[PDB]
Amino acid sequence: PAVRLALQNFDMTYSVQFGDLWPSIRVSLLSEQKYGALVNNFAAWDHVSAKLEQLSAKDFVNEAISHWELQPSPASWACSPNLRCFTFDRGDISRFPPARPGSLGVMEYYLMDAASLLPVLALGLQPGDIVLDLCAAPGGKTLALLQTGCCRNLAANDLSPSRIARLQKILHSYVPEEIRDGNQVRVTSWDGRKWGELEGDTYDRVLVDVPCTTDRHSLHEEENNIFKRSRKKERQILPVLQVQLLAAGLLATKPGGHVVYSTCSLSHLQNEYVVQGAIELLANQYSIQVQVEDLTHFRRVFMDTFCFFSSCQVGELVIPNLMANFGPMYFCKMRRLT
Amino acid sequence: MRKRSSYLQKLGLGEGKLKRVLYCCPEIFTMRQQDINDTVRLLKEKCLFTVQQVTKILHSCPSVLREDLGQLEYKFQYAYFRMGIKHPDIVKSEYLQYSLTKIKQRHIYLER
Ligand SMILES: C[S@@+](CC[C@H](N)C(=O)[O-])C[C@H]1O[C@@H](n2cnc3c(N)ncnc32)[C@H](O)[C@@H]1O
Repeated sequence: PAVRLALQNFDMTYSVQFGDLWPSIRVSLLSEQKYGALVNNFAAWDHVSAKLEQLSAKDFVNEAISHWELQPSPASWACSPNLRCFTFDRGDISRFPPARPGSLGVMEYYLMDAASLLPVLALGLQPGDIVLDLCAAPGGKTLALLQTGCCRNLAANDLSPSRIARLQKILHSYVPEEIRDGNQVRVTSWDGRKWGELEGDTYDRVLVDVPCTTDRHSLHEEENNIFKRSRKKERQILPVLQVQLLAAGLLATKPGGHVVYSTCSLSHLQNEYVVQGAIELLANQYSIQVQVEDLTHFRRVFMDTFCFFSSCQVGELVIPNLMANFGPMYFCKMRRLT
Repeated sequence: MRKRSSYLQKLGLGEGKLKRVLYCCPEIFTMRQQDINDTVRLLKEKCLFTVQQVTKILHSCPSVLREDLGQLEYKFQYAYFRMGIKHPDIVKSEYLQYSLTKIKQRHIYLER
């Protein structure tokens, strides 16, 4: 029912947005998704990389970086480094086996939607950055932010204490105790919208991977479905929350710092309307100027692995396709100027 | 051969309707008539096809005589319940000649 209401709502909205492209997306959302194996750098990545190559999988991040020169600055200056994520070839539907513990009793790799790595890559972490993951749970992107080896400090926040338990489970499974107990990582459970007041102008890089209508998940899971009749108000006020969280992320960013906003929804009301809405709110209410940064070179380099909806005005959007079934992933990089 | 020619006539495969049947299913003159009776019985009382429809099914989809009674019942059910096709359009389209795999492949793709 909620699964059918989600699909009903997506047929109305996404048939208008994508037009003749909507069927290819619709079939992909209603079929098995493609995963990437994010290699754990704490677990001796060279052996894991070699083991994953035996399956005929290839690191899409390395393939992308190789062509960074083709068609300004090194890939490391623009794109977050040391992220190795293996995927099978275009059209291949092979599944990675479950990861096992390795080099330091830590899991060798993390299976995830390969597109979920793009907001982290696009954020462009540099060595020694103070980083904030405002809506971090269950920790997929938090894990990737750590893997870069650039975080001087990493703040991982999420309002839900139950989802934070899953984030702690991933940190215990993937990260050695030396790093996860020190001053390098800090897990909090608080309202992300309040970050403007507490910890303002503090972070170099901020990830705001907001709660959205989780389009693919909403079509599979019936429990805790946002499209349930009781959650009608919660779903309609979702773009308010998303602007509030993005604005809080921007207020916690140092002047000159960068922010990546992202969702796993195809809806423009949750994507471009939130970026424009948060930029206006900061310019009017706080007199802070925020510039959207162009990710066209980033897109063009990663087009070999993902299907992008190139008609995006602000930010970029990975649309699912059977050839590369990487779920809806919207992302926009910004720079706080004043 | 005359005794089978008579069985097929009363079954409605007269008036040159057995042209298509002999091309695909020439075994029909060698088959056991209770195996042919089992197929018409499954279609008439279990799939609720009228006698005129069953005759057209045999004329246009002779393959159903070689089909398993279970596989053939599930194939019919897929059209009536899963796809929502009424008995006349199933017969008119010659749906029962195709494989359940081909049917599932094309129907579910379009559905999704
Ligand atoms: C899409 S999930 C984040 C996924 C995560 N970054 C990952 O890659 O594993 C969005 C999160 O926002 C959280 N959330 C909802 N309202 C919040 C708020 N006001 N402040 C902070 N987090 C909130 C939800 O609990 C949910 O975990």
